[PDB]
Amino acid sequence: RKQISVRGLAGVENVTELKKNFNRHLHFTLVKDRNVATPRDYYFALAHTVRDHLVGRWIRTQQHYYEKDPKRIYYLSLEFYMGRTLQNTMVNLALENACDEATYQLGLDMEELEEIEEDAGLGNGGLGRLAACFLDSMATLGLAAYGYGIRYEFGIFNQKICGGWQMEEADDWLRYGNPWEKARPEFTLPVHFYGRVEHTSQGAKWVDTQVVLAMPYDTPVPGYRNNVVNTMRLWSAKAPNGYIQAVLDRNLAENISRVLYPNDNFFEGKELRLKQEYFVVAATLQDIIRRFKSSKNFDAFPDKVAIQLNDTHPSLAIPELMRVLVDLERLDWDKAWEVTVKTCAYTNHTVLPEALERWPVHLLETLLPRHLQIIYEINQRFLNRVAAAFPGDVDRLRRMSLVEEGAVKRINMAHLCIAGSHAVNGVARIHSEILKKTIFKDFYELEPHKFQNKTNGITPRRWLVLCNPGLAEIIAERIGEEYISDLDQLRKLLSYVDDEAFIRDVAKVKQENKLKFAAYLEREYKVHINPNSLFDVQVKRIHEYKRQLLNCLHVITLYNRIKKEPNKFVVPRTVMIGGKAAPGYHMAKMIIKLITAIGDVVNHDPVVGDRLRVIFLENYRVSLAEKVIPAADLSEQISTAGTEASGTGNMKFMLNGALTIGTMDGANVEMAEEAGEENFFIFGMRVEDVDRLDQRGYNAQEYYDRIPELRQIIEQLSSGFFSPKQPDLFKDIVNMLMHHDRFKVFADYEEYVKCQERVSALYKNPREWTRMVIRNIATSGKFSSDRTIAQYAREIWGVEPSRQRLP
Amino acid sequence: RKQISVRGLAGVENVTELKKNFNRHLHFTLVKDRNVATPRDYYFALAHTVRDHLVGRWIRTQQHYYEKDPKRIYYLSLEFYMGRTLQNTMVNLALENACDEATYQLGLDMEELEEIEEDAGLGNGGLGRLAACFLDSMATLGLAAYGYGIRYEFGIFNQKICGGWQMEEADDWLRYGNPWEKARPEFTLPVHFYGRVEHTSQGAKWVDTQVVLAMPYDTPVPGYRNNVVNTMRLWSAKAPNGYIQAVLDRNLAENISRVLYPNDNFFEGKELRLKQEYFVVAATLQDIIRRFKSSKNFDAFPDKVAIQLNDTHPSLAIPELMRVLVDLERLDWDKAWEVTVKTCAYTNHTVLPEALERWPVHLLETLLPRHLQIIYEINQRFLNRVAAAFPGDVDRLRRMSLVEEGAVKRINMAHLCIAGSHAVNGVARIHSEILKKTIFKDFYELEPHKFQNKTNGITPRRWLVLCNPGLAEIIAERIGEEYISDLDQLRKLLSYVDDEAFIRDVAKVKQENKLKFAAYLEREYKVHINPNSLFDVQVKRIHEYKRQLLNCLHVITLYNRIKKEPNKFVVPRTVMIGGKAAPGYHMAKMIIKLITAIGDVVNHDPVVGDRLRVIFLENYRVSLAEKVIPAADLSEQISTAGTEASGTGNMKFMLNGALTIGTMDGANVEMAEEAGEENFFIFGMRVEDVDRLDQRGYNAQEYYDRIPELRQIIEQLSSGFFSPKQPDLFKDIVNMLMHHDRFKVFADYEEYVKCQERVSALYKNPREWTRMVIRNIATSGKFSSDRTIAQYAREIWGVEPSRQRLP
Ligand SMILES: O=C(Cn1cc(-c2ccccc2)nn1)N[C@@H]1O[C@H](CO)[C@@H](O)[C@H](O)[C@H]1O
Ligand SMILES: O=C(Cn1cc(-c2ccccc2)nn1)N[C@@H]1O[C@H](CO)[C@@H](O)[C@H](O)[C@H]1O
Repeated sequence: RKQISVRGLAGVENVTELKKNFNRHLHFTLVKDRNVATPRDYYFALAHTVRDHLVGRWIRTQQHYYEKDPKRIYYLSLEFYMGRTLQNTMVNLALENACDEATYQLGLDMEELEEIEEDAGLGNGGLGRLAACFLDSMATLGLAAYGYGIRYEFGIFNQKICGGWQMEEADDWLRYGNPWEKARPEFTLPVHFYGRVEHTSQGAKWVDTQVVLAMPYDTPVPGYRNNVVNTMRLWSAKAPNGYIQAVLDRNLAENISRVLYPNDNFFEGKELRLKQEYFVVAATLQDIIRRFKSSKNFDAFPDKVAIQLNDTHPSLAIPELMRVLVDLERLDWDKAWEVTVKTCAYTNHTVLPEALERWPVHLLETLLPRHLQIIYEINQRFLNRVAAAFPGDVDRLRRMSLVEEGAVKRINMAHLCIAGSHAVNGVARIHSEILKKTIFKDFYELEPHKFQNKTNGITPRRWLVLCNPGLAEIIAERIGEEYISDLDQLRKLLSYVDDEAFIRDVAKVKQENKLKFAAYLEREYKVHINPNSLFDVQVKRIHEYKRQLLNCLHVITLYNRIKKEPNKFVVPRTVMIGGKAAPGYHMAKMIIKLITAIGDVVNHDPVVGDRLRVIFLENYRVSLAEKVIPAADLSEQISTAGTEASGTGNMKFMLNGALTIGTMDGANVEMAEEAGEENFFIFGMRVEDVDRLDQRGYNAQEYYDRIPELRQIIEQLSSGFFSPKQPDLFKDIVNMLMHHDRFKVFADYEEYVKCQERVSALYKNPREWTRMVIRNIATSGKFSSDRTIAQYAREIWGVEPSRQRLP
Repeated sequence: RKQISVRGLAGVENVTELKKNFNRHLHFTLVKDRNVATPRDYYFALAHTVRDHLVGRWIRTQQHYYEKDPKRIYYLSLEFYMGRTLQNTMVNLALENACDEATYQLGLDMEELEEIEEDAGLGNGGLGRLAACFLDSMATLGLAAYGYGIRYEFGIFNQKICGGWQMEEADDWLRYGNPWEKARPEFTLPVHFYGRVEHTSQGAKWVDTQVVLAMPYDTPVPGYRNNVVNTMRLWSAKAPNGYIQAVLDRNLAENISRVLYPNDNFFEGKELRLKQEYFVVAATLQDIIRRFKSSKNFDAFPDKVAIQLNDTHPSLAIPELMRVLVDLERLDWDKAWEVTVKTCAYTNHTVLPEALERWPVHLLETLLPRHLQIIYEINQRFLNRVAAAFPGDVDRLRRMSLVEEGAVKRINMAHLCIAGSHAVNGVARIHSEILKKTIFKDFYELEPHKFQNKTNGITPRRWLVLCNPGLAEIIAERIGEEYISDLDQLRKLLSYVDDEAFIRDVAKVKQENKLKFAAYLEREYKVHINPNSLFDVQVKRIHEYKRQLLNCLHVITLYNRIKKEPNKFVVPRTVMIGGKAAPGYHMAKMIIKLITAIGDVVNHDPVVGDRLRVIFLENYRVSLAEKVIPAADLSEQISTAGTEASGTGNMKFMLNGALTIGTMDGANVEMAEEAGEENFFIFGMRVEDVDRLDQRGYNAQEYYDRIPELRQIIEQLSSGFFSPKQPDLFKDIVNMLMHHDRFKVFADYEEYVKCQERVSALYKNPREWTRMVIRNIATSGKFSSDRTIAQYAREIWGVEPSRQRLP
């Protein structure tokens, strides 16, 4: 526990100080003594104590940026999936062992206290989590970086499983307060909505607007042991400065920051979402302009400011910057545009067309009339450039236009982003290539230099040192601690593929993690899992494209094969699937019910017993990912080739000693390249094969007709085998698979099942399983978000990263 | 400044500690250094520093009550008009001079910092302020007392005067946080609404309810230098534990604690108000029951619990207690009722019938069906007692019933309170007598021993030591400091009526206070007032019964007399009127406009100049009362005899060296009794004269016809003299005065004007003015809230007060 060297030193005076300040906070902050104090009181006492250690560095870091005046990086995102903060802060400040000892001496278990903290679940999945990893890496690389978002009162809903169905409950994460954030009501700024434009003698004027105030809350972002503490600034909506009804109606403006939209696909043009997006953009850009003016005329703006757009969600930053520069700063259009493009860069996070933001022009006209005017002018000038570059190419003009012309006229926000950014990047090599080749081919041909790749990454602090200290320790024992912020050093572990001690230790750590996770499920849910089974894990948001359904088909295959040949040995498995479904995505909710329904049959068949178990992991979130990923043996990354832009869960599993079964999709391709394909369980159609199927038409019936085992499963689903009380329950799933499957589940069924057999074959050989694991861990280095951020810095932002310590 | 001995000692180590902790909070709490720190940052740094000094005593006091197990006093109120907390805390902890020196050494003006704090304006006027004074006195008298109310997000509206009219703005008092309160989310309790009653085998069951959570926030209440720190617990509404709409709809439940109802007359049966009232009652009584059970079977409940009902607002405590005891604790009705009556006592705060709470039975049935059932049963049994005591007296039964029988059937909450309380008190001798004589005569005849008087009081901490340290000091110089919590010792000052030094000092202090207030108005409003004028002040909520209009008639009289005889010397006056009008009270809003309109003419007449000024004091509130009252020469207390139940502003003025012009109404009668009528400017109808006018009918025309000077004023108002741009502006005021005046303004006009002449006559003689002032200050002792609370304790609660210090 405390013997772990990567967790730092428990200095005698440090431990003494920590205990004293713990007791001080219990007394003065929590207003309790030890007679009435609860575990929650103790968590908060520790949280305040740890937070105090950030303050000096936080003040000094921000003063340093004022003095040194580096180029500032502004990372704009509607989501920051931060998770818990206590352990991360202790890790980054080298205080973990000291706090562990301090709390131990006070008679407390720090790990029990850690479990009290709510996730800051201010994101849906990978995109939100990427922002969080990025904040961490930017601080570790000494960048003058600022995360800007919205402080949702309610993050992603807490998922309850009831009768085998998902139920949503409000994520009241601020119930007991947030000890990390600092409210800054003094720095509140006005955001404007609705109104109209007056074009006068001075120029355009946005008048008769309704005001919503944006109150910032600043959260410290510690770099890894470099004394850097950057800031995440999140804006909270506040009403501006019968009688009773009027006071109650303040809620309407304040609803802007009430809740995170829980849909992570199928764009719905909700006005409240558009208000949220402008809210972040308007308040953030005021901060940016203010800081620019208080630094040392707008010619130098792009030299001192970078705005990174996390998806198209903050794309309004482009017309907002133009609005400020033209209408308020009185710059000519051309200069303002030069500045805007050099300031802004855009990161694209998916190719699925239903995820794209296309706002009706009527909505923009009503809510943001000046922005619509500016967008139209941007479009006219941009299309003039297209017309000059490709004379007579009229369809190209139609395809490239920011304006989409259908029954409802809409603004394509991706097109706006490309036009208004000096850099556009995809999030894995395959994804960035498809952007240039198909999705934004017209844009690539116009401005090829704009288009970049920045393969995603994950922070090895949260995703190794925090969640898997046992693995972090056995690595450090061989190669020292430098890898923690220089993950490419993991390649040194290839020297240990034949090392008996290391092979033993890798396997020991995995078993320890599996025991711990089993203990978690027993403690929290009274669910018993076989610790001597292969932990087969698919955790990620529930999506047709991610193909949890393909996993389901395999699980039933395993079950049916057992029933056909009960005497035949099979490698025992615990198949775990978890993830949230978007509230209004019928198929996703049906998929969750199918997983639980499969479990209802499999988990109670006496012929099967502990040889096969199927469990749905409830409420998958960052804190749960930190528990389950280090316990995983097999990582399910089985999206239809061409659909997962990158993935990041894939990287977490690789770093944590799981082997991967996956398609050649997103960053899976680069992961297999790094490790060697011989060390990955790659199966299924490549993008080229998917396209060939699309060319001739996907007929699911053909696979049904040719595969007896698939036929059996579909008939079980149709006849009510997995829902005897409601035989037609899964008719919609069957219908979709048979007739309306965009993601070709049946087409990868045979290769998936065969590939899974090879997984089982290798697991039967513990030594060779572990050796292949070593080959994976050792080559996961590329997938550090430090590498990713270093690339953003050098290739887009024009800043040089530095691991150099502050005093 | 620091020379003032009543403000305590600036101990060298204390000053050193304070500076250190000030700097510590600036760094760790506010996360600022001195380079960017604002005056607000400095206020909060001081606030946290001072608050830290309360913590030990707060914990020890509450532990002491657990150990000693005294009878607990629960003061239930929908209003706690607390004002600011910083200075009060310093005064009660003897830290004022020490903090003053500490901040001075840091280069700060503590008084400038004090002005940063928002009033906790969680009350409308006298009733809310009485609760606040009561909390202070109960802590000073060492009572195990708990204030229980609602934590309104918005207190009484901030008043703006625009174009001479009142405008309401939301009182966002929590904008920058509240450094005094401690949120206690761990002690959150469920409150139930709506639903229905199931009468089963166990008994009645309240089922199918909607839940609203009540989250307590505890605020320290320091006694005067006795190491006692009691608690004010205020409940905050929290929602219980499409998708987006559902999350937004959490606002509806949370609206219960959103805003204080700003009407202090004309009862409006708003459901939201009824929810607020039950909210406080239900959550509070759960706390009471819990503490009772954790102390040492319900036979001892009234020995360990007192519930004081501040008006009928928390009257639901009566049926709620019965509900808990009968439905949940399974006591028989009779025993539960014995317990309830012995536990509960009711304080009545007015005789004006439109102020009485009469809830429609339909509303109670829908919102609180079990409570309505219980009320009906209470009524049946109570009326059985009436019928047994007064056989055949059928009208008495009708008059006494809790049920009122009109077109809409209603529950009379005052009747419920009397029936369910062992004590009922009025708030001044005249008021308590009229309760027994007329208003509740039937109830007095049934249970004469129930009926009591508890003449109101004010705390001499807030209302002398804090607001008028200069006066507190010259008093202490002669009689020591004991008077501060033993105000009857002010009688010793009668020995100084001929003392040249004291006469000089009293007058000097008043002049200093007048200069300070003049400096306040100049600084904050650029309004210049003549410092060598008599400060004639009427501050209180705007009401017809309080007769700001009578003041207006006199002001115009003064103006008209000047214009008739410009050469004739008159004592220069600054007539100040301030107070808020209820948003939907047309006449009150018209009255404010009349005051400003009179000012518009008077203040700009070159013939008048500085001889007469009329100003409307904007946003009258506790903090402003602390500024203006010590500067006042003349206190206007001119309610129609029989209408003001007590008044408390009257007492504040008396304590602070103003002479009183007033009717024989409320506590004015006792104030004049204490000082001698020769030392008060008493005028107008007595209650008996008002009744005689009522008997024959009030004809305002008769006064108009007989008084040329009144006639002139009414014609000025009617013809548009005070509104030339809108001649008919004051037609409604004229119409009411002439034809619909419930409060007989004209009937007291002549005596008021003549009495005012005598005020001016005395002011011309500085020595005799000051000698009469001494006679007032010296006899204000009875009107300490310590005296009032000592009476509540001994005569109602059955507890003995104690000025004894804690370790
Ligand atoms: O989440 C997204 C894109 N997205 C789409 C939406 C969305 C939100 C509302 C409606 C419709 C779509 N929110 N986020 N992309 C994911 O980004 C990760 C980080 O780059 C990648 O690793 C994943 O492959 C990708 O699916
Ligand atoms: O404020 C009240 C009574 N009251 C009535 C209401 C009310 C609230 C809503 C609608 C109608 C009436 N709120 N409070 N009474 C005042 O109590 C003071 C303290 O006892 C006395 O000094 C005043 O004389 C009395 O007017």
